[PDB]
Parts: sequence; structure tokens; C-alpha cells
Amino acid sequence: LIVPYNLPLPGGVVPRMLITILGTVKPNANRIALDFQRGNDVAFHFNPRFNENNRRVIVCNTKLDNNWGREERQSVFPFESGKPFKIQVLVEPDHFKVAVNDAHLLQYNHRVKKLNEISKLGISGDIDLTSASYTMI
Ligand SMILES: OC[C@H]1O[C@@H](S[C@@H]2O[C@H](CO)[C@H](O)[C@H](n3cc(-c4cccc(F)c4)nn3)[C@H]2O)[C@H](O)[C@@H](n2cc(-c3cccc(F)c3)nn2)[C@H]1O
Ligand SMILES: [Cl-]
Repeated sequence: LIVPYNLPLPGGVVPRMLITILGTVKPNANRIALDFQRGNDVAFHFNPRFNENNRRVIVCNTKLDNNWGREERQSVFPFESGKPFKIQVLVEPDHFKVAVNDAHLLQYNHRVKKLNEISKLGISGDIDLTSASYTMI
């Protein structure tokens, strides 16, 4: 698939929706981003950074009216340059639950509460994208 990739989420997200993204991190990758969008707002930005001041960190945030909010940072970093990955995002009633390569990684509490209006997922960054799909569990 071509990156950046936009995956429509028809009728928005709902609890029990599972989104699965398969791809490979490019060699010498700098960043990856998943952006769950509510119009111009970003309800959930998931942003692995491979070199922020020589550290590897995952930054999560929300953008409202073009302003970023308080960052939530995770030091556990399961991505590896050059290697294949699987990201699974499970929508639960009160948070997005993210697993990478079948291991739980983090939860992100819903800041944008109109879940039905979060109707696009943007996938960008330094990856080769193999598949992006959803199902109900
Ligand atoms: O919040 C999420 C956003 O972050 C800013 S960078 C942000 O800039 C701020 C200044 O305005 C702060 O410096 C902030 N910061 C650092 C620290 C800190 C704390 C401790 C140590 C340490 F070093 C650093 N605390 N706060 C930065 O994270 C990115 O541009 C933005 N973004 C990313 C992308 C994007 C576009 C395309 C692909 C892609 F993967 C991402 N498109 N917009 C998005 O990811
Ligand atoms: Cl809202």
C-alpha cells in the first residue's frame, strides 16, 4: 500500500472494533504515526520516534483546534528498524488499547468523546505498509 495511507472508518469507531496494521519498518527509520481523525482534529496520535535526543520513545497525544495537548510518553519501544511489525488497536469503552507483535503496549484514555465522529485513520512515516484493516470482535 502507498504511504501516507488513509483508512476510512465508516460510521466512526465503536467499542469492540479491532484495527490491524501490518508492515515493515524501513532501515534508518525516524518516525511512524497513526492519526485517528475527527475532521481536522486528531483524536489519537500514536507516534513512535526512533531518535529523540538519542532515545527511542512513543509519544501519544490529541490535537484540538490545531493545538496539541499534554503528551503521554511510553519508553517501552517494540519497533525495530528493518523489521516487520503488527500493530493492533482495540477500541474499548474508555480507551484505545494498543498491542504490538501480540504484546500489550499501552492504553490511551478517550479525550475526544464523540467516538462515532472519529471516521478516518491516517498512517504515515518510515514504513512499508502491507495491510491495514478492521474487524469487529
Ligand atoms: O505532541 C505530539 C506532537 O509533537 C510534535 S513535536 C513536540 O513539539 C513541542 C514544541 O512545540 C515539544 O518540544 C514537544 N516535546 C518534547 C518534549 C520532551 C520531553 C522529554 C525529552 C525530550 F527530548 C523531549 N516534551 N514536549 C515535542 O514532542 C510533533 O511535531 C507533532 N507531529 C508529528 C508529526 C508527524 C508527521 C509525519 C510523520 C510522523 F511520523 C509524524 N506531525 N506532527 C506531534 O507528534
Ligand atoms: Cl468530543
